[PDB]
Amino acid sequence: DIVERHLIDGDVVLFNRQPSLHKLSIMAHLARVKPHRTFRFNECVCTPYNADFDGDEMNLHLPQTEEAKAEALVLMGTKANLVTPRNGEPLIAAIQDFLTGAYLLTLKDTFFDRAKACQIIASILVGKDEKIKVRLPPPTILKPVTLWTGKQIFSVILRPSDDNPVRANLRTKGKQYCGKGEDLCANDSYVTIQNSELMSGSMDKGTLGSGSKNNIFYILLRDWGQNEAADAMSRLARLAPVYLSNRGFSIGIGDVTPGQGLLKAKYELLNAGYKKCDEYIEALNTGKLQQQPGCTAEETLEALILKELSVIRDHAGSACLRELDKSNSPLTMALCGSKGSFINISQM
Amino acid sequence: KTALEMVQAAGTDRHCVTFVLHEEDHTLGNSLRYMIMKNPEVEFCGYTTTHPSESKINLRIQTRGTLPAVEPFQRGLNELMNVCQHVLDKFEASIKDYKDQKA
Amino acid sequence: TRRPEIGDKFSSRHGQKGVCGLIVPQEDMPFCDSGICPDIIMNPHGFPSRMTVGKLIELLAGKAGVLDGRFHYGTAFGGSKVKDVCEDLVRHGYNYLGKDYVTSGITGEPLEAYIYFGPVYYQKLKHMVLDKMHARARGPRAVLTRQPTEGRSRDGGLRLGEMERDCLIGYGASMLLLERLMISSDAFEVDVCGQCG
Amino acid sequence: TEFFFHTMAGREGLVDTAVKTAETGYMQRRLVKSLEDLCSQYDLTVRSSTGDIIQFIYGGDGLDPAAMEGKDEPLEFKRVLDNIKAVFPCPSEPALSKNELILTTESIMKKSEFLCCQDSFLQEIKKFIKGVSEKIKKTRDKYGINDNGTTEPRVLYQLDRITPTQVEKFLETCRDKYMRAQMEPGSAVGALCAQSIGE
Amino acid sequence: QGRFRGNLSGKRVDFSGRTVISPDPNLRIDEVAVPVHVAKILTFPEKVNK
Amino acid sequence: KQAMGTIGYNQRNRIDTLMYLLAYPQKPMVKTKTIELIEFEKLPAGQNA
Amino acid sequence: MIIPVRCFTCGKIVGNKWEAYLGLLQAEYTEGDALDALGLKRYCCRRMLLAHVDLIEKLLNYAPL
Amino acid sequence: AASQAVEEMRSRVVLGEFGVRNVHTTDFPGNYSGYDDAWDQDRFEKNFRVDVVHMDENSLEFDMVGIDAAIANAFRRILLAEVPTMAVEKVLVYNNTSIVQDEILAHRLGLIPIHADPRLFEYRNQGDEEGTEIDTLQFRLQVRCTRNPHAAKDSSDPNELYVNHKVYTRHMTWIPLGNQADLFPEGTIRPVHDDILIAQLRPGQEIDLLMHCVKGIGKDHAKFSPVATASYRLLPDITLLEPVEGEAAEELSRCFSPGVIEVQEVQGKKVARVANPRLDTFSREIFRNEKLKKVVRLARVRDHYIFSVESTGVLPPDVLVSEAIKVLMGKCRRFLDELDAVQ
Amino acid sequence: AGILFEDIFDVKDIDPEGKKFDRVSRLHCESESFKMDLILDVNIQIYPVDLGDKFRLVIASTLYEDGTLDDGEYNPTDDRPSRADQFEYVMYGKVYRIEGDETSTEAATRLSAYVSYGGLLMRLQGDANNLHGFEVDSRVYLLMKKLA
RNA sequence: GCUCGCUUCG
Ligand SMILES: Nc1ncnc2c1ncn2[C@@H]1O[C@H](COP(=O)(O)OP(=O)(O)OP(=O)(O)O)C[C@H]1O
Ligand SMILES: [Mg+2]
Ligand SMILES: [Zn+2]
Ligand SMILES: [Zn+2]
Repeated sequence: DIVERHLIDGDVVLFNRQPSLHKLSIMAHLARVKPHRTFRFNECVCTPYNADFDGDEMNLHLPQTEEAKAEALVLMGTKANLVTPRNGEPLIAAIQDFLTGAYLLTLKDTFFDRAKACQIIASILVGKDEKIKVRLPPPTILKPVTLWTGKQIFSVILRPSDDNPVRANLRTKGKQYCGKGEDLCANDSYVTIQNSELMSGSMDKGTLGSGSKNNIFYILLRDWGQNEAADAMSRLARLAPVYLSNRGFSIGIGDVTPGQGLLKAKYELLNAGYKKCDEYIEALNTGKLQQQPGCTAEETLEALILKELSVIRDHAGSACLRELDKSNSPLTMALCGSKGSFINISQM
Repeated sequence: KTALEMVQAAGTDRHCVTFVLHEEDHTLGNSLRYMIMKNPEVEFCGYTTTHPSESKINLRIQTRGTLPAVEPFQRGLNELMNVCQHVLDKFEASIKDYKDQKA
Repeated sequence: TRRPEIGDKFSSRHGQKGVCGLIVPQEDMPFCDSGICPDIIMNPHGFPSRMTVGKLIELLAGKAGVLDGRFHYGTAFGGSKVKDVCEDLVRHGYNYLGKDYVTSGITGEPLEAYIYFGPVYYQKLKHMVLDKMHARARGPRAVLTRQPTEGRSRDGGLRLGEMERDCLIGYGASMLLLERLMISSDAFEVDVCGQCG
Repeated sequence: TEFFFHTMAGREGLVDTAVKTAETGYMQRRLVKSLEDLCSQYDLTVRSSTGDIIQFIYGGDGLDPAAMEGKDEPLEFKRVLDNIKAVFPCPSEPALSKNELILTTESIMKKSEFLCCQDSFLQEIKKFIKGVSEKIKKTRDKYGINDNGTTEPRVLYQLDRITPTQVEKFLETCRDKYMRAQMEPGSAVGALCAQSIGE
Repeated sequence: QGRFRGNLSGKRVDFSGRTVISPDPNLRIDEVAVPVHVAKILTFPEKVNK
Repeated sequence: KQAMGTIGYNQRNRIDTLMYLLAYPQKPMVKTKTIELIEFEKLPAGQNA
Repeated sequence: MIIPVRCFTCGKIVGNKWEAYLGLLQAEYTEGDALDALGLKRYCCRRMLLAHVDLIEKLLNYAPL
Repeated sequence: AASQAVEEMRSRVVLGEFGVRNVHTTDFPGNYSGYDDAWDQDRFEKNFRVDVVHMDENSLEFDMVGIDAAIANAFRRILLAEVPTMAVEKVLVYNNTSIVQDEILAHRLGLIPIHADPRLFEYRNQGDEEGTEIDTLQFRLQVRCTRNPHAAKDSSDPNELYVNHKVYTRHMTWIPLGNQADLFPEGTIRPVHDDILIAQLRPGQEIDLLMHCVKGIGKDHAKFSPVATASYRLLPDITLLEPVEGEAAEELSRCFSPGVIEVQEVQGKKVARVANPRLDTFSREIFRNEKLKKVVRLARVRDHYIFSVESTGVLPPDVLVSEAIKVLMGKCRRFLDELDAVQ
Repeated sequence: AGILFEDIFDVKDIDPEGKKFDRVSRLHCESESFKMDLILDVNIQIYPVDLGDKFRLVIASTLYEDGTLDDGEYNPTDDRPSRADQFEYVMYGKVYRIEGDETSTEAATRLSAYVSYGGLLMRLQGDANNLHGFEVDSRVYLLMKKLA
């Protein structure tokens, strides 16, 4: 007999955004019923769907055949499509509020006592992670005070239990890498992980984002299968928000206000640029101006004025970046690459 | 049906236990976490919320030696109850002497 | 009479359209020294990419105004300057930058970074999840082509467009494509003569 | 004036995106309608719907672009070697010299399971092995390390430490990754190409 | 809106829904949350076996 | 252009095919001079939170 | 339309302090000193009373009656 | 030295220019070498104390010394949500001709607090909409607005033209059920403020309704919250690294709260000192003055929490704190009984 | 004794690239007995240091002086006579890199050990004879005690 | 119910 049962937990269900650019715009997931009225999914899968949670309406299809259900779960599984077929780069990766949280967590300033570290570790012990041992790592500093660094807490995500065969290893350069330290950068931007343990460096978009290769989740996918990468991503998505909320991350009007030295430098640069532009205008209008090759005199003047304005812009941006102090929320989000960049900071 | 115990695996190891507590929130979870973390025989204590929609919390206790991890739970509960009784008595006494000295 | 829930669209008078992601209780909300808990918690990450400093200036001016009982002006190419609202904040005993000492409601411990609190004029939009939620059973079909209808008022089903078919082809799921486009949409049994065709 | 210019630039960007949406939609439709017929057969030859062969082998080599770890290369031998050294550090086995490394590599590569592998990948493996052997030789010549294994400072053996177990693990891992990165027959390669060009 | 493009290559189907999305990090990457109201409407035919 | 709020003083006797009203509308604290010119503060379409 | 009874953020009873506030507006008190005299220390109640528009009488002017 | 830094980390919470440091509670066994932070009931009972500094109607302020942030937050959250009270839930309407919507009217009536003692009632069982004498209360509200028979010719103000045009909550009449009239004396069951404006009427319009109120907690809905603002803050302790005198000392009086820093003329010159650090709100305005940044050290005491509880008037706040502690004790006892039943 | 290395160092610089981190500093130190350079990340908030400070540093395989290498798990609550009683600043890390010196093209005798104490970097560079016993993927204890 | 137009939504 045929029974038209309700949609229950475990049913393979297609989930799609109607504007489709690549094949990853539609994926087969596992349905879990919730009392609310919206389609909820992990934000790490937002990059394939290209969603932004500002009113997006998405479609949800239910196959009516066991063969179709199995084909959807196998071929269009979320764990089996972590990389795009265009260039092999992983699309399902960490996103905003996950890159910044992991970056602030893996900073060298982080030092957690036993209670806070235990809480942050237990924040992920839900679902299938309820049947594994915690494996609290040994503390780094113990004689003056027993403190657990944030890097060990982040590495716990990679290898939660003792019986977990995950042994992650990675050696790459970060966004703010100097180029000469070679794992001894003053900014500590050289990512080095041995045996699923973050030995050096701070996490950012270059290592946790969906930009290109050398991603830790990509390494886990290519070395230990899809399930381990999915579990690591779930642990990250369950750990980073908890620490980000318990620590506090806010932006204010004082985070974007200019300094006195910045104002003086901007004034001097504007004066110099305006003087040089007036000199160029006077040279072109009255007299002979050096004509650049491949263009006329007017185009030469346009190029020179654009060059001077760009000089003013970049010098003001460098002055603002130098005068800015650390822990600045725009600068912090620009360093980790979660959102924004130095150009937006200089403009604002 | 409110508080249920769960062993770490099928081996039924008493060192690592998980207590699932129903119709609770961060209040009692954090209070019991603080009251049992001071127990020297507790290696790992940690409470978490499964999902904000449902009202349940999961606490996990891992001891040092061969403690069943249920005795520290009862110890922390009794210590929290004693602390609550003491603070209640102290607050009542303070309010009473304030009312006395005010008049 | 409808109450805001998960899925309702909200605006903040600065193009920062958003959807209610979670409804936390009052005790879970962080609190300041005065005991004020925020109604709306917005993501800071939306600021750097969009450079909405005007929102911060509006928040500061509104905080200064509700402190001194005034209505500040956000007039284009003018309005109240930042120095005036900063002086109004420092006069009333609050921080001159809006950031205030806040203790976490969950753990009961103070946050390492100050939180930017202030009154913001949020406006609710007509786009509701209750009106946009749609589910389609077998339902009715069209007379000309025996396929589900189009609109929700007509109780229609979703349309697997050409690009969805392209994605299903790229995945190689032949059986799923067959079930979607033939079995579940316009399946029929005709009688064909093997002699004349 | 600055606000007006900024609004002009914003409207220019908006109209550019508005035109781009429709243009790329039409281009994607055309590309998919043209390329949807190709498929990877079981004989490693990409053929059309009518049976005509488009390529005797996809991409000249037959590797999956989705499983491409390197920059248009199947494996990054340096990262794979580092991972093999880190995951399986054998402390009870002595280090290998250049000659011993070359000998064990030539002995392992001549097995039956490596015959079905492509010749280009084997040549790349040989090149990487020769490079790492030259590096080990340069290190041992700089620090005077003797291949007999009787040097007094044993920490000198930790500079470039390699054991035959790690060599076998590295070679087997490379072979398995190359075998699992090939084009699985039956894949709609044409539709994937159309989508990866249109997006 | 012709037969080939509107009724043959791409056509409307039943047993489908459309809803606004909201974030939820407590779910796995291969899982998606479905409302109870839509789940009661979209049905799956299961065959009775042993 | 899609903001929800009061329409006018006769919004109760008015019968339209679709109308959205706010329970407790509040005038903005940071109001532009254009708002005072168009008398938007008499008919707000949002709340200060 | 009408003054809400409870404050949105804190929850202090504010509906009973509306008409008296209007009296303070009928008197010579300004906005700030009136809000201070009403007992609203935190700025949330000040925003609730100050930013509220009294639209109930405008609607009653259109009531059937 | 190192010991001073350890003590500052384990006892004080320092507020920097850009961020706060030493915010996590760390006094736990094994975290510190030279400190035995193991639990001791005797030391806790010795060090802990409660001192009320202000107590009036619907307002309480008291300092607790020796308690931790976890128990303080637990008490605050129990007071905010887990303290049960009485509030309007069911609204039966008979010919509501008011302009105010029926649902909006019911929502406004639900937010009106009730002076009834919640401890004398019980939770209504699942269903049972009829209600019983034990677990419900009835409030009748019947207001018929009509024109004033005697008024001036103009009568521009609505007060002179119409009567009962503003339906205040004082029109609510408690209707006893069963023996509630004998148990509760007259005047006890009534609206708290008695001046809340429910709606405004016009002649011809009438508002007739009955309100069924049942016991409930603030977690289910905010209308059951007894406290308007129940919060706690760490006690500040401003310290001066170096003696500040002269006119700059006056700047201190202008940098911090007016009532914390006091200037005195010990030798004819003004020198500033901390008078009452309680009044300071930590506006962090001292960081603006460049010279005065390195002369002060703003800090918060970790084990000293000033609780401020402003209630809605349902019951005095001391009884509210007592009931919160009793609810926490009841949760602990329920979990202990469950654990004993398991074993 | 599981002491792998022991030497007295003097600090020559505190932050050559500026005050990057509030709690951690990158101290550069030179030894007196040998020409052993040390680039070490230290926590100044709990263990403050100065430019002219001189301290004895010991890298040991185990924290127990009796030779018991049983370090499966560390219990801070356990009280017993250990090596950390004789020192003030004890860290726990793993020697994650051994790199030969590349400045000397020929006849090089200098090596460097990179150890990661939970992300805190320590490069100990010098003669390979002093670095005897250092192996990759080996967990060690650092013990630093300031001298007069 | 068919068609067309406007309008919004991402
Ligand atoms: N005509 C369209 N065709 C396809 N997709 C569309 C169309 N209009 C909107 N969308 C959807 O909305 C998204 C467009 O957002 P995007 O342009 O990236 O940000 P935005 O609208 O510029 O926001 P900001 O102005 O940057 O704040 C991407 C796409 O899936
Ligand atoms: Mg969108
Ligand atoms: Zn025929
Ligand atoms: Zn308020």
